[PDB]
Amino acid sequence: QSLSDLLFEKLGAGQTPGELLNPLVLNSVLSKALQCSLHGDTPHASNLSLALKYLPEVFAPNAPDVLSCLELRYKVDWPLNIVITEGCVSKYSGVF
Amino acid sequence: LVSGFEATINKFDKNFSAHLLDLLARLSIYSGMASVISRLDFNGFYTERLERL
Amino acid sequence: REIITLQLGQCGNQIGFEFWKQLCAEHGISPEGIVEEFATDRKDVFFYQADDEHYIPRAVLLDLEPRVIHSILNSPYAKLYNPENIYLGNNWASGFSQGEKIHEDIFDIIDREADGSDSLEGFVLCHSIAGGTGSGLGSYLLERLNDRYPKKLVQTYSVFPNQDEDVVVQPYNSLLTLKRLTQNADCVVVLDNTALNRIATDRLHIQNPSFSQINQLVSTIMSASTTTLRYPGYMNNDLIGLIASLIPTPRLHFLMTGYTPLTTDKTTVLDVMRRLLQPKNVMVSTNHCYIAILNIIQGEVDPTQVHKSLQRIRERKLANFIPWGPASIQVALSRKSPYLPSAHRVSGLMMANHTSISSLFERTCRQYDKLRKREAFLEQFRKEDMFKDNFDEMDTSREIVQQLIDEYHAATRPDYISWG
Amino acid sequence: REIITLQLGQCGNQIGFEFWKQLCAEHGISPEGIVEEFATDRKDVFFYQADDEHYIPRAVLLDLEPRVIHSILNSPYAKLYNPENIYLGNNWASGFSQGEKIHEDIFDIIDREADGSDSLEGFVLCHSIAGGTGSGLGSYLLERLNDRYPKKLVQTYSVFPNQDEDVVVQPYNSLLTLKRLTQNADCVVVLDNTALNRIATDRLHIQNPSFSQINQLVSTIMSASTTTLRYPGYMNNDLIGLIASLIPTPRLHFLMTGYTPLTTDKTTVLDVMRRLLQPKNVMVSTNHCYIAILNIIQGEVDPTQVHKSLQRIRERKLANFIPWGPASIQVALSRKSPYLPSAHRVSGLMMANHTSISSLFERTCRQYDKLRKREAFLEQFRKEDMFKDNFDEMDTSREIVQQLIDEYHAATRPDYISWG
Ligand SMILES: Nc1nc2c(ncn2[C@@H]2O[C@H](COP(=O)(O)OP(=O)(O)O)[C@@H](O)[C@H]2O)c(=O)[nH]1
Ligand SMILES: Nc1nc2c(ncn2[C@@H]2O[C@H](COP(=O)(O)OP(=O)(O)O)[C@@H](O)[C@H]2O)c(=O)[nH]1
Repeated sequence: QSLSDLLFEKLGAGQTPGELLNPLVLNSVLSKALQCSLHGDTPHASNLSLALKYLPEVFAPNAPDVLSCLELRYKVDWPLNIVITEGCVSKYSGVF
Repeated sequence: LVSGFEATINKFDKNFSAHLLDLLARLSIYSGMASVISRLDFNGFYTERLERL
Repeated sequence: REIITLQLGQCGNQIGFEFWKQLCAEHGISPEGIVEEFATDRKDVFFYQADDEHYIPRAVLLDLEPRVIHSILNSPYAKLYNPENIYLGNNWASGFSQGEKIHEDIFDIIDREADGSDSLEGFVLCHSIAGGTGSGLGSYLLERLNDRYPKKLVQTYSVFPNQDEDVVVQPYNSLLTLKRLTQNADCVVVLDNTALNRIATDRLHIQNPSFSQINQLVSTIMSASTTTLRYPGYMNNDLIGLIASLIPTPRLHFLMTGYTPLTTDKTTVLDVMRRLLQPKNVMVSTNHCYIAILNIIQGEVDPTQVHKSLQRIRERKLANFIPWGPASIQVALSRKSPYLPSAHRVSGLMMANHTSISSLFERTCRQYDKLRKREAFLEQFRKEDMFKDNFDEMDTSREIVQQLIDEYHAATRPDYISWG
Repeated sequence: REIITLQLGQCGNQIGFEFWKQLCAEHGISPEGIVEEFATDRKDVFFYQADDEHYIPRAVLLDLEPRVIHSILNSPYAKLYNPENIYLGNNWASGFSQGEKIHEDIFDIIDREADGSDSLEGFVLCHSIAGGTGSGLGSYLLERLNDRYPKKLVQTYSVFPNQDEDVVVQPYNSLLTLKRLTQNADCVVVLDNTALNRIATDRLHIQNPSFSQINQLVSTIMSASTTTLRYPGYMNNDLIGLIASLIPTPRLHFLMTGYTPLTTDKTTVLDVMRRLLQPKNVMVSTNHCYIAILNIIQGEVDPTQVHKSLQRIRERKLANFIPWGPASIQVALSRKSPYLPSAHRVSGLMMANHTSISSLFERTCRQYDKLRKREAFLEQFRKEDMFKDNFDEMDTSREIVQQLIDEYHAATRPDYISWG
């Protein structure tokens, strides 16, 4: 609810020309979201990254972000790199 | 003290600020590591003066 | 350089007696000043070194119409403090006049210690505001010290007195003390009798013997405010180096206090910081905001946790500076001492420049303004009238403190760049 | 945001005392307020976090001329609830007037907690309707809260009183409370003394000590209604999301209660869901129909059973409803706690908007209408007459509650699209 919440205020409010895509704001909100979750702070929380793929020219009317390409990226260790394939985490992104 | 001191101070104040904003900007490009910029303006004083490009 | 503490007045002599006793047990010192057999600290600043390890602190004890000072002498620690330097009204004017006749012998006692030390960096006064004898004598001695040591700096552990408002002239005495304190004191650390009395009611049931128990509360703050100097560290290893951050403009030199475990009798750094910003841990009683905050922690603190703790505090925003400058919460860390209990393994204190303290100054100025119109207590005692026939130092004090009251609120405004 | 519970009145103070005690054992808490050593749940909303893990509930306890009130203070849990915020007739008017003189100090106690919390989302009142002191004081405090704190959402755990009909003015007091409740409550959860007394007679032989035993029944419902908030979940984590589905139109904000285990002291979901739709498990005493239904089940439920279960209750149609609102029953699931017993590990509760509760409102309106004509108990006590000489708030209340009685039956009709 929180990672989505901060972003939503900004996305709807303005900064619509990818001013919400400042790498700094993105990282700031992510760390803020992870810290404020309260489920916990763990070695597991590491490898969490906030990122983007397709670059928006500007956000549209209703600020839909109907396909906003904000990709959460998860690093994987060498042994489990074999267990978790890049295509596999490619699917995980879709539900997000 | 009212004028001559101020005249020396303003040029140094501008030069220090110029040497300070260029530094924080050239440190902001990099990607603990970012705890450097976050701590320097813990209040939000000079939160942003000139957005680069 | 070594620090010389000019503890004066019965109330001031009570908190210096205890502060030195607190550093007796905390440091490796016995009641006879002998190095303890059971015993890594920088004892050079606070304690003079005798050849037989007699750690006699450089305390200057001034007794005017002595009564409490007779009791300080009948103590097991009488030998511990032996620089052999103690020298023999409830009105500010009554105290100031008594000090003027004995000024040269009390001032030679200051000289002796200054000559004896390798060096002297600051004069720390256990001052009592509206302290009867303590105020007036303390203001006068405050004025002489700066002229003689223009390069040197003076701090004041002012126990600003708030007892819910006995002294009928208390506002007049306090009014005069601040005028001297605003122009003739490099730093001041403010404490409040009511604020501590409220904390005493909170942490304990003690109400009637408020002065005896609160002495311990003033002491814990006092020992703590110096622990970064008394124990070596990477940073804040000089008084002056520490003083600069806490006082950004000369006029606003009054500092608020707080202790994370008021009930000190594990905890992560993220926790001890948040607890402190809360107002129950504070010991002091239009938008308002801090000018710059600092904190020192002494216990089992993880080093990497502190830089994460600073980030968490920034997000919590429990307090926001919003000043004209880059003032930031400053994290500092120290070692808790061995020998004495390690309870509350992590335990902290904060010293901060806050515009709220202006309100406490205005309340005594309010009592005084009301009292001035009535002229109910002009004293008109011949000492009071003969010393002050014009009674215009009170008005000079009123404009100077009003300038201070004004300056503070100007600090709150967006333009302290312009004159305040 | 953290929830602040304004428990008020002797009856209301009794069910808040128990509700907090129920979450003491259920959560990892101790009578001192510190966490137990043996102790993954969200304690942030209901419990304030002290520095040394003293999780103190944010309870606001209001008392009036206290005598049996002191009994809460002489308890092992006196330390557990220490926000140190407790401040000192059987008529609704008598309670409302007493509240007005002390409104600012009780309101500052509300402020303190609001300032202390990171945030405040809602005010949950353990209200007693026709509660002597509890009603009147509770209506007045209900009116002040919305004006000051419009952003927050209020709930009322109203223990609507039905004892087979001692208070001779009981209908008059209740009549006035509802006009305020309808007007100044964002939500209300209704309970009935007779409905629970009938349950007590059913599950147990207890008849004469109905109030002491029924306290446990009200508690099990109260702890249960917030268990989704108290424990982590993928949905409805916020109080607001939960509230929206249960109340579809603002006027109809009264919620019926039920527990699948009338006696909780394996079972498939298809079974636990069916029990909520039997009237023996309901705890409340022209076509009639529910407006929307919701259920929360507890424990390691088998999930596949629910698809079968949800489609299963549908064929059973045990719950008959066709309101203006769509009204699909909503299925929620939560974790039974890891401290309390696993006997009857699966146990459910249901909260629903039902037009039958209109009948309970009309019965007190019937007693009042009969009583109003007789004017048998106008009190005419000078407090009652001087506070209300016109006696027209009772008539203002009568039209507002009649609008409510009318609105409900309009809900039953096919056209609530038109004004109700
Ligand atoms: N903090 C603290 N203040 C004290 C104590 N005893 C007296 N005072 C303060 O001292 C002030 C009066 O000074 P007083 O004792 O009359 O000095 P005297 O003229 O030497 O007796 C009052 O404002 C008190 O608040 C104490 O034990 N602790
Ligand atoms: N559920 C429940 N209701 C109670 C209990 N004790 C009293 N009541 C209710 O409280 C109402 C009367 O409030 P009262 O006790 O007179 O409040 P007082 O004026 O503070 O004494 C009645 O309608 C009772 O149904 C109890 O233990 N449990």
